[PDB]
Amino acid sequence: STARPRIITTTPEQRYWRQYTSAQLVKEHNSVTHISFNPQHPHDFAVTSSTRVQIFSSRTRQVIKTFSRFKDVVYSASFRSDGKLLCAGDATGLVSVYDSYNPRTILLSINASTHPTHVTKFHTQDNKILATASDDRVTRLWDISNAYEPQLELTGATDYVRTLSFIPAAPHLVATGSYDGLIRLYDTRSSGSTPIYSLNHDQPVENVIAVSPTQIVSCGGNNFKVWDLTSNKKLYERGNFNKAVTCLDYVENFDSPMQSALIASSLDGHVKVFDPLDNFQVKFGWKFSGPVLSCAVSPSTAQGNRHLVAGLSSGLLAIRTKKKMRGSEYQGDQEHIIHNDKVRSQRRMRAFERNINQFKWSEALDNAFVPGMAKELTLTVLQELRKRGKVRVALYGRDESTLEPLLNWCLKGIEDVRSASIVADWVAVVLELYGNTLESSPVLQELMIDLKTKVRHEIHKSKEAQRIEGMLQLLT
Amino acid sequence: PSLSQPFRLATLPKIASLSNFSLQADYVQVADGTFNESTNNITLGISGSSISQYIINPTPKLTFDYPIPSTNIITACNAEKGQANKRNVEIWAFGLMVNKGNYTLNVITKALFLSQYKIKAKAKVMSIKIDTKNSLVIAILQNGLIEIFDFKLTLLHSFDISYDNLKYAKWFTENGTEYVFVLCPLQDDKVCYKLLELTSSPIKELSSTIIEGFSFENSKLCYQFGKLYKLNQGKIYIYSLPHCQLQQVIEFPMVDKLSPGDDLISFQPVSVNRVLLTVNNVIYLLDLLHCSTLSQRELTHVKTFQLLKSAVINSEKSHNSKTIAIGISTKNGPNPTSSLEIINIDVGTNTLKDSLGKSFQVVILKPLFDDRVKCNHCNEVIEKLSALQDNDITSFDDIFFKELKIKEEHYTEKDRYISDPGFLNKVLDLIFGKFSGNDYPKTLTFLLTHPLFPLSRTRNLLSLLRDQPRLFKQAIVTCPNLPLNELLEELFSIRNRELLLDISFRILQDFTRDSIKQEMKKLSKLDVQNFIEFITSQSTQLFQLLSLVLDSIGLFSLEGALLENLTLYIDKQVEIAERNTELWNLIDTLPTYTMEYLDI
Amino acid sequence: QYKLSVVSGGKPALNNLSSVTGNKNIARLSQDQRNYIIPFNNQIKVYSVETRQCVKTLKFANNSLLSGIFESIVKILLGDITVAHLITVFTNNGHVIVLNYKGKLVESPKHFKISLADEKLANVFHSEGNYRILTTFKNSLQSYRLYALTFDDAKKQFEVAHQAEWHNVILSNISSNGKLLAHMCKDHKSISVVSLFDDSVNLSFPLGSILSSQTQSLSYNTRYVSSMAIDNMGQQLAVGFASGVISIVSLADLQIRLLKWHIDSVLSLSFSHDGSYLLSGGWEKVMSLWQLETNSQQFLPRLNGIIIDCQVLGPQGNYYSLILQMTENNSNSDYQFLLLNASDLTSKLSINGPLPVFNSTIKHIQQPISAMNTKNSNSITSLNHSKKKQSRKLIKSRRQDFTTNVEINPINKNLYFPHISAVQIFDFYKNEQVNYQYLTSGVNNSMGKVRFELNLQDPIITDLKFTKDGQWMITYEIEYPPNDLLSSKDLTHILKFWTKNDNETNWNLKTKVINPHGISVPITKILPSPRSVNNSQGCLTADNNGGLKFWSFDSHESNWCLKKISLPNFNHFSNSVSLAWSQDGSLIFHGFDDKLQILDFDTFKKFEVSEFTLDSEIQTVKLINDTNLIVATRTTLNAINLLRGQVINSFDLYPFVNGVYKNGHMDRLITCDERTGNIALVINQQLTDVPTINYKSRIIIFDSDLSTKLGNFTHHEYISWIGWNYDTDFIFLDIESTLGVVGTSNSDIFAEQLHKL
Amino acid sequence: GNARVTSGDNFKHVTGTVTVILSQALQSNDHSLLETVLNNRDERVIRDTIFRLKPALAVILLERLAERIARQTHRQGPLNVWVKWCLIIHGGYLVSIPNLMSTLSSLHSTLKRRSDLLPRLLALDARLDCTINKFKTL
RNA sequence: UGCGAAAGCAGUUGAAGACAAGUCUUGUCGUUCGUUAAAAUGGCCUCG
Repeated sequence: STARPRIITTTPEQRYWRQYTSAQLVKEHNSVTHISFNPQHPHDFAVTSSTRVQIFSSRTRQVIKTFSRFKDVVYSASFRSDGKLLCAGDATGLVSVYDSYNPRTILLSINASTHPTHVTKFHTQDNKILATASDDRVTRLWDISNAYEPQLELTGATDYVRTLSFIPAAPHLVATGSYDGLIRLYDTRSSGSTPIYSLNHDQPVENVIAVSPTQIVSCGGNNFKVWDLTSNKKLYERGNFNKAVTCLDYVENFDSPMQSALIASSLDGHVKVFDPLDNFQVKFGWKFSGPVLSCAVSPSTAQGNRHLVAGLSSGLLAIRTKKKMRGSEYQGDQEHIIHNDKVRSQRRMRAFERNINQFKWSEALDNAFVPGMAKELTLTVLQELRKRGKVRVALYGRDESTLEPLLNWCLKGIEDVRSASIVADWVAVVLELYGNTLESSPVLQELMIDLKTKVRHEIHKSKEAQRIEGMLQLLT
Repeated sequence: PSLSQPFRLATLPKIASLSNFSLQADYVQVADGTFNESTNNITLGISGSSISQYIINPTPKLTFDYPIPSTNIITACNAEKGQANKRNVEIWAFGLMVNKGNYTLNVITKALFLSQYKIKAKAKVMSIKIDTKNSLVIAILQNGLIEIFDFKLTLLHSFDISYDNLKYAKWFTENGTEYVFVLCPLQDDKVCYKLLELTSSPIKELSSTIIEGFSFENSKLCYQFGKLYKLNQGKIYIYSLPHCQLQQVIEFPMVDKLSPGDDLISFQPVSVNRVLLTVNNVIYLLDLLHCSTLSQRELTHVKTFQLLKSAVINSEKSHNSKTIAIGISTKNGPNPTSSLEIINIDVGTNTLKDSLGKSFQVVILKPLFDDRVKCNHCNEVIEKLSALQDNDITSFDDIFFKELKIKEEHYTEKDRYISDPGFLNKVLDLIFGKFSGNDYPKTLTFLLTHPLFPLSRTRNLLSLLRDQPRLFKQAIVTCPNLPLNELLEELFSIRNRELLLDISFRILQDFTRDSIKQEMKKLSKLDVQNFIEFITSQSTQLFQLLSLVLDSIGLFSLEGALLENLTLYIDKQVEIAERNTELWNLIDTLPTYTMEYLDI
Repeated sequence: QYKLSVVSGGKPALNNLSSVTGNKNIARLSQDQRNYIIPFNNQIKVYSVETRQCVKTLKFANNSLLSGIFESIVKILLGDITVAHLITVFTNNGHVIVLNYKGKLVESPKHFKISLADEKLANVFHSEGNYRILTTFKNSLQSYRLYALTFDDAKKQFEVAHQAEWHNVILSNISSNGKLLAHMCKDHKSISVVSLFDDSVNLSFPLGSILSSQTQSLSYNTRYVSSMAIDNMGQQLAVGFASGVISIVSLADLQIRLLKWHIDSVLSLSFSHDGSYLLSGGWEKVMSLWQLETNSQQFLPRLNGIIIDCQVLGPQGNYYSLILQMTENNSNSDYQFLLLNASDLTSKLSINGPLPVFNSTIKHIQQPISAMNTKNSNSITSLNHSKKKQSRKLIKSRRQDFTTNVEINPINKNLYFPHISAVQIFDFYKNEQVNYQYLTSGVNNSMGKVRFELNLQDPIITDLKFTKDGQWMITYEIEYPPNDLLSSKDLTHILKFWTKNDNETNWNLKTKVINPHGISVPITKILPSPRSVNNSQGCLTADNNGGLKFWSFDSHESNWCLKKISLPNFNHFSNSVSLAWSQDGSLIFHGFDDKLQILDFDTFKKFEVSEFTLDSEIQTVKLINDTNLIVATRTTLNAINLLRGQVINSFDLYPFVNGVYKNGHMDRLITCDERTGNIALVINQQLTDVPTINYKSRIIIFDSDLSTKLGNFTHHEYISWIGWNYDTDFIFLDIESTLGVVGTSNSDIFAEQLHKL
Repeated sequence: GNARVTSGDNFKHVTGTVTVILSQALQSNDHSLLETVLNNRDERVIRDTIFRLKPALAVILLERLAERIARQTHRQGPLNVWVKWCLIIHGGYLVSIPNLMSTLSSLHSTLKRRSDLLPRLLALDARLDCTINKFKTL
C-alpha cells in the first residue's frame, strides 16, 4: 500500500528583495542628505538632516542618539572603520568628530576652511587620517593627532568637490569627483596636490564609490559608469535612470542568492539594484513619493534583520527591513540500537481535497465556488473532477438555487484564457442536463443571456487576436 | 577547406646543384623554430647561396642574410629566439659539408653578430635542435652520434645510438618533455626505430624496435602528432609511436596511375589527420581519418611544385583553421626558373562535414537470406527498347510492361525490383528520343509515378507535359522533386481552375512557407496581380497560398484600388466561414387544476 | 563468434484455469516459514522472507530433465512424497519431480509419472500421508474426476484409484485445510460441497435458493457468481457476485447473510483458519478484512493492482498472500505476488517479472471479468466473443507488431520499461525489479477505478530516453481527455526532463514543457545528443510535420531551454520519421516521409546531395560508423556511404515486413553497436497445412556496410525488442518476458557431533 | 516539486496625448507611470500617442504590453488596441529590425493563446445559441 | 473493423441451439457456427 498522492495545485534574486516587506516612513525637519551605517554590531545607521545627525537602532528602528550641536546644516555622518567615532561636516566649514553614542564630548574639532565642507570621510585602511572636501575645491587629508595643519592638501578641481572615495586594498590611492565632470585619482604616497590622471564623466559627478579593488563606479548626470583602474576606461555604463542619479551603495558577500548588490539612487523617486556579476544589469527597484537623495543598505555582517534605507528631499526617511517524566529528552545516545518508526502527519488538507479523497463529487464542486476562494485553486478542483471523469456526476442533484454559483464563476472565468476551455466543458454539460429546468426558471435564463453576450465578446477578442497575429507575420 | 593561390617569396639562384629539380627540395632547409602557426618569419637555408630570413606579412621581404660559399650544401638548419647570458637574442645553427672531406657545425648569435663559432663535425649533420632555456644546441650526425653543445660549440655530451647511416630524425614535444625518434636503414629492407628522451646522461633511450618491409629509396616520410606517415607506391602507411606500429594503410588511386620516374611527389602534414600531397603541378589537401580529398588545386603556370614545410595546426586545441605552407615551384619554358612560394591553406574544422561526398576511392536487391511461414536484366531491356523503330508506342509499352511483369500503369509496391535508377534514366532518354510531339507511351505515366524518378530530368518536365493535360495533371500529383521555381511559374500562368488547385496543393505539401516566400518575390507584379484578380472572380490551401503571396508582395507594392476589392471579397468569405462553422457545431450537437376528457 | 543465451527470467507462473477460483496461487511457504518458493514460467525461485532476497534459483535450462519436461507446474508439495529441503513438483500432464532447494541441484531427480487417460492434472492436496488428485476431462464446460494417489515402494510407481466425478463444473474452490471441495455445476446452477478424504461432508443445493428474489428480478450481473470460498469447518460458504455483493451461507440450514461494500465484481474471497474473518478483494485495489462477529471491516487500500486471489498463510495467520493484476496494461496480464505481514500489513515480499507493454494483445490473454465491458475489462457476455475475436485477429489479420519500447541506462545498465503512466526499473543481472515510479499525473494510485471510471485512460509514456552521460532522463507523454465532453478530442503532449544522482534511486522532475511543438502536434521522435555537443546535455525532438527542435541544458538558467528550432510547416503528415546524429555532432540526418535531409547543426538548416529520395517511407535511419549510414524503408534496407554518396548494399525486406509493423517500430527492432556491427531481427509466423499462433524469430548480425553476415541465429519465439547494451553484447526481449543476450581424529568427530547437537 | 512549467512557444532562448509620460515611463521602467498612461480607453488618444512616439521606443512598448497582457489576460482586449496601432504606424520601422521573434516572442506567444480559444468558443456559442432560441420562442 | 495524421477516408453486424416470462408472442445466454469487424443504499485503513 502506498500513501495517497496529494492534489497538485519572478526570479530568486527578486524574491529575496521582495522580502523587505515592512515599510516604515519617518519625517525629518529638512532634506536628508547623507545616510551611513555603522560597520560594527548593532550596525546602527546615522542620517544627516537639517542641523542634526540622528542614529537609529537597527532592531528598534528608532532614534537612539541625536547630535544637535551643529548650528548650521550638517553634511556627513560617516563612521570610522571600527565604529567608535563619527565625523560630520558643516556649512560653516567646521568638521567635528564625536564619539559614537556619546554626543556630549567632542574628541576633535577642525576648521577645514571658511567654505562649506560637504564630505568628511574616514580613511578605511588607516584610522588616524580623516578626509575632508570643501567648496574651497581642495580635499584636505587631516590626521586626528595633527589638528592644526592637514597632512596633505589635494587640489586641481575647478569646481565643487562633493565626492570622495578610498579604493580598497590601495591605501595610497584617493578618488575625488568634482562638478567639472572629472574624476581625479591621487597618490598620497607621493607629494600629491596633482592628480595621477583624470577620468571624464561629462556630467557633474554627485557620488563616487569603489565597488572593488580595481573597479570604481561613479554616478553622475543621468547614468552611472563603472571604470577599471588597470585599463583606465569605462567598462560598462547604464542609463536606465530618468533624473540625475545622486547616491550609490555597494554590499558584498551577504546571504542572498545574489553575491553582490549595487544600490543606486535616481532623483526621480527610483532606487534600483544592479548585479555586478551580470554586467551591472537591473534586477530590482523601489519607488518613493519624491526624489531620492541618499540610499544605504545594512553591511554584509549585519547579524540581524537587514535594512534598506532611502533618503528623500522632502525629509522623508523610508526604511524597508528583511527580518531574520524526567527521561523524555534522552534520545538514546548510550544505547546499542536506535529504532525510529514514527511518521510525520501529512500537511493539512483543504475542504475540497478532503471531499475528493472521500469521493464527494457534488460537495467538492460546492467548495470550488465559496466566498474568498482563490481563482487558481478553484480551477484545480474543476480540473480534478474532469480528470476523475466526474463532471455530469457532480451536476445531477442540482437546481437553479445551487446552479447559480457555478454559472456566476463561469461568467467571469470565460474571460480568462486559462479557464476558458474548462468553462466551455462545464457549461456545455449543464445545458445538456438542465435544458428543461431552464425553461421553467426565469433566473437561469438571464444567467445564460449575459453568458451568451460575454462568450460573444470573447469570440471578437479571439478573432481580433488572429488579425494582429496575421499582421505580425507580415512584418517578419 | 580550400587552397589559396601561391604567392612568391623569393627566386632561387641559378646554381648547378639546384638545377636538378628532382633533388631541389633536399638542398633547401626550413628552420623548424621560426616556421609555425603564429610566427611571421621564415628562416630558410639555400645550399650554396646563403641562409636567409624573410617576413611573410604584410609583404614578403628579406630581413637578414648570411652568405655561404657556393661549394657548400646545407644539411641541417634551425633558428630560435631566446634569452642568453640577459639579452634577447636569436641563435642560428647550421651545418655545412664540403666535398665530403670535412663537416662544419656553425652557431651564430644575433642581438634582437654577437658571436660566431665553428667546429669540425665528425659526420654529416641531419637534424639540429636549439634549446634556448638551457642554452644548448643538439646535433644528430649520420654516424649515429648525438652531440650536445653549448652556444660556444663546446661539446658537453655525446650519445651513440650504435647504428650508422641515419636517414630520418624528427623532434617533438609531449607534455613538456622533448623527444626525438630516428630511423636507420638495415639490409633486407629492415630498419631500427629508436625513441630517445631528452632530460649522468641527458639522453635516455625509451624504445628500440626493428621494422620489416620498410623501404627508403622510393618512400616519402613525415611525422605528426605521434603518427609517422609513409607514402610509397600510392599507399600511405601510418605508424604509431612510441613503438612505431603500423596502424593503417590508405590506398590513394590517383597516384597509382603515375609512371615511375617522371612524376615529382612531395608529402607534408598540415593538421590532425590532414596532410598536403602534390603531384607535379597539382596540390591536394587530404583527410586521412575519413580518407577524403578536402581540396584540390592545379597550378597551370608551373611545371612542378615541391612542398618544403608547412605550419601544422593542432586543430583539437586551436580555433584557427588557416595555416601556410612553403614550397618550390618550377616554371615552364626552355629556361626553367625556380621560385620559393607560400600557399595559404584552410584546413577546416576536422569534422565529417568537410569530407562528405569527397571520397578518393571509386546495385541489385539481394535476398535477405540464402535459404511453412506466413507470406506478407536491365541491360537486356534497354537493348530491346532501343532497337525499335521511332514512334512505336505499342511495342515500347508492350516490351516494358511484359518484360518487367508490371501490371499497372502506375508504380506500385510490387515494382521494387525495377527501382534500379540506372535503368530508369536510360528509359527516359529512350522515351524522349523515341517519341516527340503529341504522343508519348504509357511507360512515361508509370515512370512519373515512380518515387525514384531521376532528379536530372525533373527540370522542364512541366513544359514537356504542357501539351497533354492528363500527363501534366499526373506530374503535379505524383512526380517527385519537381522544382518549385517552375511550379510557381505555371501556377500564375495557367488559367485552368483544376490545375491551379492541384498545383497549390503540391507546392505547399513539398515546400516550406519560408522557401516558397522567397521565390514569390521574384515573380512579376502583373502576374501576381492577375492571380489576385483570379481569386476575387481545399480552397484554404489556395487562400493560404494567397496569404503567402501578400506577404511576398510586401506593404509597399500593393495598390489601394485592388486592395479594396480583395478587402470586400474576403469579408464575404469570413462571413460565410463563420456561418458554416455555426452549422457544423449544430450537427455535432404540476397545475393545481386541469380539465381533461376521459376515454370510455 | 556470437552466441545467444537466455539470461533474465519471465512472468510468475499461475494456475491459469478458468474454473478454479481462490486456488490460483501455486507459490508455497516452507514448513519452517523461512523462505517462499515461487514457480516462474522458466524457473523456480526461492526467496528468503527474512532478508527479502532470492537465495536460490532452479533454472529449467540447466537441468536436462527439466529442459526436456518444461507444460506448467500445477502444484508444489513440501518434502518428498516417496520418502529436509525437498519439494515435489506436479505438472499438468503428470510428471512428478522431486527437486531440492538450499543446496546444489542434482542432475538426476527422482522423476516419476502418474498414468492418466486423456486427463489433465488440475490440483493435488494432502492432509496426513493421504493424497488425492483432481483431473480435468472433456457444452464448453470441463468435467472433473477425483482420484486417490499412492506410491507403492515395491513397484516404485504412482497408482491412481478413482473416487468421484462431477460434470459441467463452472467454478470450484478448496478450503484452506485442503479437505473440502466446493463447486458449482449446471445440473440454473447448483452448488455442492464434498469432503475429500472422508464422507463426512456431502451436500448439494440449487443456487436459486441462495439467490435473493430481488436478485432474480434484477440483471444477470446480480445472479453471476465470480468468487467462492469454503470454510475449513464446512459450516460457512461465501459467494461473490459480479454486482459486488458477498453472501455468506450457513450450510446447516441455508441461511443467508449479505455483506455489501464492493461496487464492482468481487474477484477473490478467502476465509480465515478459524473462520472469523473473510478477506475480500476486487477491482478497487483495496483488500478488505471483514470481521464477521461484528460485521466490521479493515482496509488495505492503494495496492499495485486489482486483487485476483487472497489467502491467509500460517498456523496463526502470520501472512497474507495476494495476487495482483495491474490491469492498466491491456497488452499482457501482469501478475505480481505480494506477501504481507498480518501484524502491520507491510509488504514482507513482493515478486514480479519485467513488465513490458506490447503494442497489441499477445497469445490468449483475456481481460478480467467486470460488471461492465470496458477497455480494461470484459463483461460476463463479452468474454466468449472477445476470445473468439482475439483468436480470429491473431489468425486472419496481417498487422502483428507486438513490439515494445525498452531503454538501457548507460551508467547502471538497468533496464527501463515504460509501463503505462509509470516506469519499471528492472535489474536483469539480478533478475529483480529495482523500482516502480509514476512519471505522469492522472488517477494512478489515488483510487481504484470501478465501472465507468474504468473507461478512463491515464497518460501514456510514449517515449523514454537517456542522455549519453546518463544523468538526465527525457520522457514524452500523451494525456487523453475524458469522453463525453467538448474537449474530448484534444490530446495533450508533454515533455519532461528528470535528473537523478547515482546514489539515489528516484528520478526528480526538473522541467516540464506542456504542448511542445505546438498544440495537438505529436513528438514522433526523440534523439539525445552526442557527447561532443553540450557534453550530452541536449536532445532533438521531431514531429510528423517535419519540425525539429533542439533543447539544451543551460547552467545559468539551470534548466533545459529550446536552444534551436526549424519549423517547416509542411502541409502533409507522416508518422515515419527517423533521426541520426554524427558522432562529431556537425551533421544531423532527418528522414521525413520518403525523403532524407542532411542538416548542418550549426545553422540548423539544410546543408549546402543532402536530399535523398527513397522507395518508401524511412522507418529507421542509423549510422553504424561515421562513414556508413544504414536506412531502412518499408521495402528494403540500404547501406549508403556518406563519403561517396552511393549505396553499397541493398537487402529486400518486403517478403518478411510488408504490413506487419506500424511505422516507427523497425527502429526498435533494428539495433546498432558503435564498434562492431548492427543487428536485424525478423519474425515469421509458423503454419502447417492457415497461420498459427506460434512465431519464430531470427537474428542477423551485420558488419558495417552489410557486406557480410557475422552470425545468423534463430529464437523459437517472437522477439518484441532488441537493443545494444553499452558493452559488446545485445539484449533482446521476447514476449514471454524473457531477456536473452546475443554476444561474443577424535577432535573431528567431536566437532561434527557438537555441530549436530 | 519545484520544477518550473513552460510551453513550446517560449522563443526566449532561441491635445490630450500622453506621449511624454509614456516615453519617460518606458525609458525609466516606471510601472506606476506606465499604468496611468495605459488606463485611457479613448481610441483617439491611443493612435495619437503612438503617432508621435519615437520609433526606437515603439519596440520596447510592444514588449511591455506583451508582459502586461500575459500576467492579466482580462486586459487582452484594451491593450490589443495599443499593439494594433504600434504595428500600423511603426510598421516601416519594425521591418528594418535584425530580429523580431526573439524580441517579440512574448507578444507572438500571447497572441497564439487567444486564437486557440476561437474554435472552442464558437462550439460553446452554437450550443448556447441553440438553447437560447429554444425557450425564447417558447 | 482496415488504412491514415491528430483530420478523416472506406466498411460491418448475420444463422442457429437451449432455457425464463407472458399466452401463440417476447427476452436471456458460465452455448455453438460464420464476418477484417447502468442501477442488490453498494467509495479507498491505523500510525496523535
